[PDB]
Amino acid sequence: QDRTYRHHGPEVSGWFSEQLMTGKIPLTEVFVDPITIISGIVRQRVIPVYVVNDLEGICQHIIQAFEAGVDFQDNADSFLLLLCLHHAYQGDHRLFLKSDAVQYLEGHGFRFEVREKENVHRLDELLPNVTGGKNLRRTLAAMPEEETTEANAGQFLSFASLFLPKLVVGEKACLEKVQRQIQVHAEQGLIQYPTSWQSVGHMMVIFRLMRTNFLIKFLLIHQGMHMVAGHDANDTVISNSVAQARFSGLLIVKTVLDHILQKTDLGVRLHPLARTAKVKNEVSSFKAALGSLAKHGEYAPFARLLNLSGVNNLEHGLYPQLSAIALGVATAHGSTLAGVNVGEQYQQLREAATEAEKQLQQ
Repeated sequence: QDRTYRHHGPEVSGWFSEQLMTGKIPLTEVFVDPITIISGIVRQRVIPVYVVNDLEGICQHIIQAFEAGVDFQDNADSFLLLLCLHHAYQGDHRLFLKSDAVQYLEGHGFRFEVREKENVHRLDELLPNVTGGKNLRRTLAAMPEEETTEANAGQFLSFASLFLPKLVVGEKACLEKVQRQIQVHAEQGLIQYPTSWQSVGHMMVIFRLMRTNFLIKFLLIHQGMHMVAGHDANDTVISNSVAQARFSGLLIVKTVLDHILQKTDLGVRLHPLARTAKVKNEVSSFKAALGSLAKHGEYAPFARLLNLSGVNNLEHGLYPQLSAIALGVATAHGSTLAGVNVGEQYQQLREAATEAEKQLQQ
C-alpha cells in the first residue's frame, strides 16, 4: 500500500509545542541549525531552615505579620518556607530537602541550611543578624502574641496562589482576577477566605510579595504539580491556580509555534516557508531561545512568571516573519491569533502562507 498523502494542518492542539518547550521533544526533531570559578559568578542565596516545636504557632504569627502589612524586604524566604513546610510536608523538612525541587533550586544558587532552634519566643528570634535592617526585627518584636487571624498556613498559600495566573499582566488585572476567582471558589463551596483578606490593602500586600519573591512562587508551583493525593480544599485551589498559570506570558508565542508546525500523514515538521534562507536567521534565534527555555523542563511553562533568564527573548514581536507565517496559516482556517499583528512589510510572507495552506487542503 503506497503512501496515502493527507494534510492535517497546524498543531492547534498545542500538544507538540508544549513538548518542545518543556524539553520532552528535542528541538532537532523540527529544526536543523563550561563556566569556571575564575570566569563566572554565582550568587549563593542561603535559606535558613528553622526546625521548631509548635510550627503551627509560628505560622500563625507569620500570617498575622503579613496581615499587619509587615514588609519582609528580602528576608521573607525563611518565613514563607516554614509555611510551605508546615502545609505541604506537614513538618517533615528532611523529606523536602531530598526533593527534586530542592535540587532544581540549588541550580539557581539556593543553599538550604538547617538551623535548630529548641524554642523561639517570636519571629524576631528567627532573623538573627548584627547588621541587617532592624526596622523589621523591631516590628516583629512589637507584634502581639495574641491570636487574631481566622486562617492558617494552607489558606495563606492557596490565597497567594490566586495571584499566579495574571501576575505578569499587572496589578489591576491580577487583583481583578483574584476577586473573580474568590467568587468562583466561594460560590462552588470549595474555600472561603477571611473578609479582611479581600480588602484592597491586603490584596496589594500579597501582590507585592508574590511579584518580588521567587521562592514562594516556585514552592506553590511545586505543590500544585507534584501533589498526587490527599488534596485539601487548599491543595485543590493551589493546583487549579498553577494549572491556569501555565504558559502565562507565553501563550502568544506558543500559538505562533503551533501554526508554524505542520502535520501530515508522516508526522509533524516545520512549515516549508519557515525553512527558506530569508527566515533562517530568525529560526536560529528562535531555536536558541526555546533551547534555553526547555532546560527548565517541567518548570518551563512558568518561565515568564518566574522571570527566568532569557525568557525575554521569547516575545513574538522579535519574530515577525514567523508570526506572519503563523497568522497566514491561521487565517486560512478562518481562525485568528490573539495579540498577533503583521505589519505591511511581512504581508507578502503572510499571504504566501495563506495561499499555501488553502492549496494543501485537497
